Amino acid sequence: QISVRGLAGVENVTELKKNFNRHLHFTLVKDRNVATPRDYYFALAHTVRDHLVGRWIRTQQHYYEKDPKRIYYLSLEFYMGRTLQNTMVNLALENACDEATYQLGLDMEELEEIEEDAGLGNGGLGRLAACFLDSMATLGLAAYGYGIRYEFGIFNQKICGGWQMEEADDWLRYGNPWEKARPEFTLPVHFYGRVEHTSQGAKWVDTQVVLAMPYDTPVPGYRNNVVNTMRLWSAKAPNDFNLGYIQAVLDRNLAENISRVLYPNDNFFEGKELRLKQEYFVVAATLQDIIRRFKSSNFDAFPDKVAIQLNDTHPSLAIPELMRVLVDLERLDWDKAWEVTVKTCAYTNHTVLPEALERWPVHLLETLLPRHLQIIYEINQRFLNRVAAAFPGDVDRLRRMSLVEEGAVKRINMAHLCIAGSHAVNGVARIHSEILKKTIFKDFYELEPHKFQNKTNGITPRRWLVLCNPGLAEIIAERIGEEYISDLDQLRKLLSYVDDEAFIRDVAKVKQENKLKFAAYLEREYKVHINPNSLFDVQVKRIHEYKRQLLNCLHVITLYNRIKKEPNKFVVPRTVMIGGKAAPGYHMAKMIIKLITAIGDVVNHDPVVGDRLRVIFLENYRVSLAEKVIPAADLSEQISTAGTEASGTGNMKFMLNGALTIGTMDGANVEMAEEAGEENFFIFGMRVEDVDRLDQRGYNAQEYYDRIPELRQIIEQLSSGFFSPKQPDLFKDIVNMLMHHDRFKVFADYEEYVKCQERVSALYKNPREWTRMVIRNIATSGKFSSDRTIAQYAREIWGVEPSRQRLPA
Amino acid sequence: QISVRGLAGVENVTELKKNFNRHLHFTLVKDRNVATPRDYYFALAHTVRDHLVGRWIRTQQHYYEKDPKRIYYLSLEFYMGRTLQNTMVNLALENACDEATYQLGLDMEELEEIEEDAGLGNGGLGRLAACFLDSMATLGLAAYGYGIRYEFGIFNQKICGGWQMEEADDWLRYGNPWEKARPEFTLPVHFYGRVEHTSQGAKWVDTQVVLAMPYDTPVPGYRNNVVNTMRLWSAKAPNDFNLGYIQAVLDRNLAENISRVLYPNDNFFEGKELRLKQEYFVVAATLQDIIRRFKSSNFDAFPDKVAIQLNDTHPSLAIPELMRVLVDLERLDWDKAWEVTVKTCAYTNHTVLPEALERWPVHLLETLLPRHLQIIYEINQRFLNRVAAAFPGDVDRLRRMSLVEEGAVKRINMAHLCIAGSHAVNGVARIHSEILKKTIFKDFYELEPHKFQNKTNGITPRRWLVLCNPGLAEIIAERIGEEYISDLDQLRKLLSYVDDEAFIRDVAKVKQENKLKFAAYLEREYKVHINPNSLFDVQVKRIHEYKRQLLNCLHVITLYNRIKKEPNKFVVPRTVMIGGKAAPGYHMAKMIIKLITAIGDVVNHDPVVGDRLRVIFLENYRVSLAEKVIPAADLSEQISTAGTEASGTGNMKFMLNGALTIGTMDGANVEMAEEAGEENFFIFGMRVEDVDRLDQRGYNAQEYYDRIPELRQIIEQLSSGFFSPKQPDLFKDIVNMLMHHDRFKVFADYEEYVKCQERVSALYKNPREWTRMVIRNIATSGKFSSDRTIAQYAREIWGVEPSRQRLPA
Ligand SMILES: OC[C@H]1O[C@@H](c2csc(-c3ccc4ccccc4c3)n2)[C@H](O)[C@@H](O)[C@@H]1O
Ligand SMILES: OC[C@H]1O[C@@H](c2csc(-c3ccc4ccccc4c3)n2)[C@H](O)[C@@H](O)[C@@H]1O
Ligand SMILES: *Cc1c(COP(=O)(O)O)cnc(C)c1O
Ligand SMILES: *Cc1c(COP(=O)(O)O)cnc(C)c1O
Repeated sequence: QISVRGLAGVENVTELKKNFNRHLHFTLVKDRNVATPRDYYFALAHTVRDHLVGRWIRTQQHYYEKDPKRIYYLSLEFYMGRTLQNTMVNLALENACDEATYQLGLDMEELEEIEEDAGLGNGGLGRLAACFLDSMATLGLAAYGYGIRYEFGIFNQKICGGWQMEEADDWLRYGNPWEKARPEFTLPVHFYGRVEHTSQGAKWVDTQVVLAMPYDTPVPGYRNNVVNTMRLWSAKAPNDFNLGYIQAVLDRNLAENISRVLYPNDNFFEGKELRLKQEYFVVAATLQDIIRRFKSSNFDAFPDKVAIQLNDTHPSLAIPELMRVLVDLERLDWDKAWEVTVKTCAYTNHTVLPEALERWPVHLLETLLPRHLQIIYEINQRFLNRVAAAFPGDVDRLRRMSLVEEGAVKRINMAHLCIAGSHAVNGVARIHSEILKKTIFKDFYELEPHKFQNKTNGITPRRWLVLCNPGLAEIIAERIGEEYISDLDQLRKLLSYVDDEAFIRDVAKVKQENKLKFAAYLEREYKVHINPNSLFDVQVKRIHEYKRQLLNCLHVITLYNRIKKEPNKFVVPRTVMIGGKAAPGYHMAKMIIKLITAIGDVVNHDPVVGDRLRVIFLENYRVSLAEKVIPAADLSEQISTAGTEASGTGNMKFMLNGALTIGTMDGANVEMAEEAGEENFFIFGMRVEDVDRLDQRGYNAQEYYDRIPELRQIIEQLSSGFFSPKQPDLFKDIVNMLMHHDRFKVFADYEEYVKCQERVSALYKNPREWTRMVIRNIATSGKFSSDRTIAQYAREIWGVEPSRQRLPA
Repeated sequence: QISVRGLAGVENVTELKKNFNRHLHFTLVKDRNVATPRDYYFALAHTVRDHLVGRWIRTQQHYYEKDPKRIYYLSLEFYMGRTLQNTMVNLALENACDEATYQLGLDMEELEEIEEDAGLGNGGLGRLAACFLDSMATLGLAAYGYGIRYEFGIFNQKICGGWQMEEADDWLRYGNPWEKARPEFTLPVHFYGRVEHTSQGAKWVDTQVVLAMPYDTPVPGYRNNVVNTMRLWSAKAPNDFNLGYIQAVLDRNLAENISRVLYPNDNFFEGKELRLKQEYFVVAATLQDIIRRFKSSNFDAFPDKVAIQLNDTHPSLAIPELMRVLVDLERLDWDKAWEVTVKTCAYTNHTVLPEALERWPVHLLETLLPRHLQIIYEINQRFLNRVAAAFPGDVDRLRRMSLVEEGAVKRINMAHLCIAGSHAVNGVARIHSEILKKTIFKDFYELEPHKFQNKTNGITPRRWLVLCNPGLAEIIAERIGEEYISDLDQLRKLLSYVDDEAFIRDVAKVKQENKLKFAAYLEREYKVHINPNSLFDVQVKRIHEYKRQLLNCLHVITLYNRIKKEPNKFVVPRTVMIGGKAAPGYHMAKMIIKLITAIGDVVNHDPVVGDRLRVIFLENYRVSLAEKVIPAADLSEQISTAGTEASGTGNMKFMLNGALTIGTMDGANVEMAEEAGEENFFIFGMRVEDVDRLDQRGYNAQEYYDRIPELRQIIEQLSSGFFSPKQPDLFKDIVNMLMHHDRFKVFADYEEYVKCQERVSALYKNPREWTRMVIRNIATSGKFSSDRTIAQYAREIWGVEPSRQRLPA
């Protein structure tokens, strides 16, 4: 059908159809008269997986023969989403499979919707891991993703009476055809026990053993015939475990609970034992695997052969575990072991929010990991000895830089451990990396300036353009060819088409097509009726006070009050769509969802409003819903308080897919505005410097309430029960926080946000100038490819050269 | 190689080799340089499974078109063992697969040893279910086995310091290639709740829901192209289950515990809630499946279309569940529902031991299954109304026949429920069926004589001759052809070869070959050295007081004491092998294992004994060890106290495989001796009548101790610590039971057992007369085919005609 989906040759189609019917019979044990659409999906998944296998085996063999330096990406989260379409895209099989399924009287798009998301992540950090695996395979790096195979991923969100309800994400119920169990590479992980000091050094004894069973998932590069591995560990009890009889067998579940469920907190630390167990489990099993592979090629060459990247502090125990193995088991002396650890490990920091920083109570580590605590104390002593020698007399610096925090309960600062034990520390956007050097890690920067880098985040243009927006990919490919899909900088060639009438028409047509398709999706799957000629105002991301969905709520109520004030005046019609999950224990995030649905209940049923303003809560926001709504979006809301969003990656997905951005100078918004030009971006609100000035004199929200009549009216409506008639006080906690305890200064940005939103409506009234500004955004989105990000990690941290050369098929 | 293993045609071998390499690459994602023997086993298993699929789909389609009467075999136990060799035997693929694997430089026998036993049973009852599925497929019955997919089967037995240790049987660790998950046929099962009485009848409300997910395993018939289904249910929590958040997800394990583990008690009732849950779970899910299939063809025709066979009382709740569905959900009146239930259900009783009878406390049923208890009370009232009308004034009969037992705690007699609710009640050997009518069910027999039948147990000659003893199968097939494998009565043709020198030579040669192979197996796998020219004296079966492994221990010690008394006299050398598992909580059974190993420790290290007497405890006795040891056996020990072994099936396996039997007139021993002639059987000990006479005057063990010097010496040796030097009192519980609390009268049979064992040694000294007696046993074993048993169930209980006609391939 469309060129970027590849060829449908007669031989390929015949062969796919034959293998589809072979899997339906032999694999699924079904004839055509009893097959459900789910059987058809599985037959196709098995058929496409077959094309991966040769390339996967040859790629792993190629890395054994060439023995390049190996990259180990350690994350507690991989937000993969669906695998079927992505595999077809990267193997150029999409048109052939479309043709093959069509000739069997099946619709491939209907079969694609049956696949469960692998929702093994919360949001940005988990999805960044997924984008990275894709870029590492596309750039031909010998890279392995290592994580946990959670039985239950991020919970399914149901809205019930406008409230979030959580259901278990039973994503493995029907089987996962993409994974291969490797029970033969099962490894022991130890917990509890105690330390004996012998003549021959320290001994970790009387431990409980949990087994780590690996599951391998193929990660195909973009048409380069490279297939890398994501290895996820599953917890299994040993068979002597507890071994009255019946209860001992049932108690095996205590050990297997380690890999049962993903902690659903985004940017919030919860010091739970089960979470520390998950962290050690993935680190212990992964480091044994790394060392085993290294010995099958003296530890001086280890850092020439191994890079370990830490996705935040979640796998920070990699540093003490590497020391423990090298000192206790391999009998290297401390200093040599430490040289090897630092040259091997690099640390990516993802937030400055202090509630997100991992600070593990010492009593937890003492009980669960007594040897690691000893090694952490030793690391701290030697580290503070270097601080004292560099800053003699600066006793306050010693307290601030300690890995050990004094107070009510002694805690380990896992970020301090990562900086001490890593040769490189990076933030995830330039403003974030500058804030790390100026504020939270200023002391560490003064000691070791050379360690601190920036690696601005990115997204894979395979999932986030070719896969989710084939219509846009195609009209681009018509003018500048297909090379941009693995070289996104080539999108700059589109700036020479900004005054081309045909290209303007095509860009606007694809947007309209995407909006019609998404409006229909809403009607079928959720019986809701939206005007597809309205501006699609989209804020999708986890529900958090710092992301200021509440600021968006204040704008929506302002538009409502303006319409009711002057019902017969023209306003640009908008559909305001807000979606995202709240962490189950985050009361305020749960109240914000309820406010969004309560506003919708008033706004969507007011006959005076008409189809001029619709407010929709998008339920169960996840990777597969992002692929549908982002190509449909006109306006991207990136409205975090300046200094709180380390980078963001949603911002980039929308820029790539033909939405204009309204945003603060926060995270990667700053670099996006710089790439496109400030004149092609709806920037508003306090900069970082303005927020600091407000903090010095003190944030008084009352001042804004007293001076802005439009704002006072909204707050009185919230308080009085305008939006909750049956429960007049329902939103008293929201009003109370906004007036007295707002860390994120929602009122301070209100006036400038509303005024900037008027400029958006004004430009939307002029379709041609809207579309020309969109072209200027798409054309400058190239920097925000994860291929650029990963090439920067490869050259400046890992010391390996990316390659775009094909392996032989 | 040998004819009964089928043809190895060039095309077949080429095709198997091609599909083996296809599965190794595509299914296992392995090249030949990294493949382990386990990968090779899996490649072959997938290759053979491929040949099942066409026949499985066609057979299920044939039953849909022809709509025959359906047989539902309900059991809590299916003791399947390994599937690979059995599948090859029944598809005639064994020689082709032997050839195919040989040409790839692999040994198929080495690959077969990598398969885990499906140990989803305890012993005889579980293995009888497995033999039956094989016969039902071979006789072309539209039959379904329904059970529980236990995550953990019967525990692996380790011997540590001569003591039994249990380990979890993690049989699914590496995957089960034989099963197909059918998550689309998932069904809800209800527990707890309460009963509302409406105007429109009773309503079971406020229940907890567990899901039953079925796994289908193919059951191939013998070369008839029929493949029946074994459907096993797995427990899954619903996704709203408990749905703070983390703990709700972890608590899903409470519901999934239902299918976690097989209760490891053989002939012992334990009234545990989890066990009652397993019983209801398999019954509820199975009856919904049966009714669904029936509606996809008015309940008058239900018994013309459905037979439900109950494997003991374990699924007795099928009777109240069928009533509950028919009355509460389908709105039939009581009397019609009851007519349908009785005509559908038949009950097989397997024991007379009172500790084996299921008597569920009312408080358990009241809480877990309140509606079933109401229906059971109603059944009891109507049943006792029929008893009172037939036996007016006999108030004692009313108390004895009640489904409800009065006492400390009220209990439901599940056997009484099964007799009341079933059109047929059978025992499992003629003597057992006579004992049911004379003693434990005498009152039920007088009310409904027509219900009571015999169906003498049998074994499948596929697993138990062709598969485990190919050498014997072949020398038989040389003289009388292959037809006997599905018509075992044809073995009578062997009586005309009892004086043929060549056949005598071949029978003795196969036995010798089997003994050499098993002696080597002992050396490799367990570093033990046995004389293969000794008599192989084998007692293998679960460890139980009624099976009198202790009587065998007394004989072994008697031989030891006789050798030590007269060291320089000739005795027929014996290897005494005893094997079996004790239930983990059965103290006495655990002490007996320890006595066996303690005797071995004295006997096997006495230089005066030499290789004249060896005592071996065979560790981890299970179906795959039975396939090795039974063909190696000379003497089969079937030495249960008369009246305790309902049938036995080990007895039959040994008769078929060329061992002579030493046994009591118990269970099927009686019919085996009748088939072969008493002169070709080593019968000893009390008959049932003699045991009754001993009970009337009272069993005084002291009398035997006082009158038999050889016995007194053994008891003094046990007491004094001859067999436990470090712990002189180790066996005081054994001596104490034998002297004062022996329910099974071990001393009463001692003299006759030892004398009969001398007759065995005497006949073994004459190889030609030993082998002629063996031929008389093999030649008369035809009755003990499960094909005969299942044809008798089919004609006299289920009302269907068996068929030996092939489906088209
Ligand atoms: O770099 C990828 C994205 O990371 C997000 C980010 C920062 S901390 C965090 C996170 C995610 C999951 C967590 C689970 C347990 C404890 C702490 C956690 C912190 N996620 C940041 O908030 C985004 O700005 C950024 O784009
Ligand atoms: O008919 C098959 C065989 O059944 C055996 C037999 C009788 S009761 C029983 C059994 C097995 C497992 C059980 C689990 C829980 C509660 C009671 C149970 C009873 N097994 C009998 O003991 C054997 O004689 C007979 O050959
Ligand atoms: C990209 C993505 C995110 C991250 O979005 P931000 O706006 O950067 O917070 C979260 N969830 C999903 C499903 C995503 O695809
Ligand atoms: C046949 C069999 C049994 C039953 O043997 P009995 O001697 O009748 O108790 C028990 N276990 C296994 C493994 C069997 O194969």
